[PDB]
Amino acid sequence: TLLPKPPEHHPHYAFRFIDLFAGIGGIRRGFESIGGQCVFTSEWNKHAVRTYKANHYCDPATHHFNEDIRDITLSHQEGVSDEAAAEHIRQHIPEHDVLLAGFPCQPFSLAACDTQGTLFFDVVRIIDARRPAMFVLENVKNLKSHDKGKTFRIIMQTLDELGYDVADAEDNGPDDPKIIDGKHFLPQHRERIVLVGFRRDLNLKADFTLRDISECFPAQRVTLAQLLDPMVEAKYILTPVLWKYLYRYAKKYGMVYPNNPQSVTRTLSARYYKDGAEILIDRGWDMATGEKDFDDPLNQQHRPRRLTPRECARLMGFEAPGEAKFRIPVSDTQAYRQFGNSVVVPVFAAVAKLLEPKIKQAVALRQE
Repeated sequence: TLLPKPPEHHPHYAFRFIDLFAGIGGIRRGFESIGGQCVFTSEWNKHAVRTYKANHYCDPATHHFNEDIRDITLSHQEGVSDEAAAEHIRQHIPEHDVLLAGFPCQPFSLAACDTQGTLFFDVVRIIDARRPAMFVLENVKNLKSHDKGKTFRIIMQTLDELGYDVADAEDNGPDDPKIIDGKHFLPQHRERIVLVGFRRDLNLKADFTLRDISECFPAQRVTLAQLLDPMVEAKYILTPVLWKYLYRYAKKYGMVYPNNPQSVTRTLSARYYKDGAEILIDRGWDMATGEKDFDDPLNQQHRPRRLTPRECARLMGFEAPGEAKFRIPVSDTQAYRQFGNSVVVPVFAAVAKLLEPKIKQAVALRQE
């Protein structure tokens, strides 16, 4: 069928990992690519879960799903001590070598109790309960400046107190290696912060730094044009009414010209579903004629278009140039939301590459 298929090295895997707030599998794809086995996944969005399952091999004998992480950590339940919560977590989440989480950005309004009331607390409770050798957390580019630096400070203190060393923890200047831009791999602007932790007692970090991420860049970055399909359906062209709205608005959208091989799109946002405004593909519009007379019949044959879901899946790294392997079982609007909420896959394939030898050390340590 169209059911996802196991990798070549199945049923023998190099390491085990879990996948928290997984969305549609972005971080997971990097780690699979070095032989990892996902043994647990957590994601609240049902449409996202649908896409995830159509695209990743999930054997119910060695893997399971959770929707609401609190049902496992019991963080919304009083009278449950830390140790009983920990024991309950271990019933649902198996031992793993690497923990992956894209938690969202929340203030610690209640300020390991400074973090209560946020998903980060659920993440930290799971880390305590299962002591993975390594973790990788993913978050907004401006984590350091959020809520006047309170949020980042608390996050870094809590990670340190768990007994983890975070990669490049002491470099928080304007050059922070923790901030990684997807634009070095794919033609889209997209900075995110990446927190890679190593359990201190394994003494694994050694000389690891994210500065080395540059060694993973492609010699030649694929251009935007190469990510585009030849014929696109008519529905992706903007309606007369929306184009004029957007165009007037900009006089008191981000256009991309694909014939310019250097062009880099704006971030594909969660907002993208609304109109496509941030990334419009030019189709021969003549700016002089539009300013001369906006409804000109020939010029009106050349309104810009939206990206298609297939083109979003390429721009995030879920799908190769010229290919159509990524199954999109949701409406266009649902696909735009999910792509605008993911991480850029090759960013995390690269982080996984820099980790692969460490993870091997870690597996070998515990196999003793």
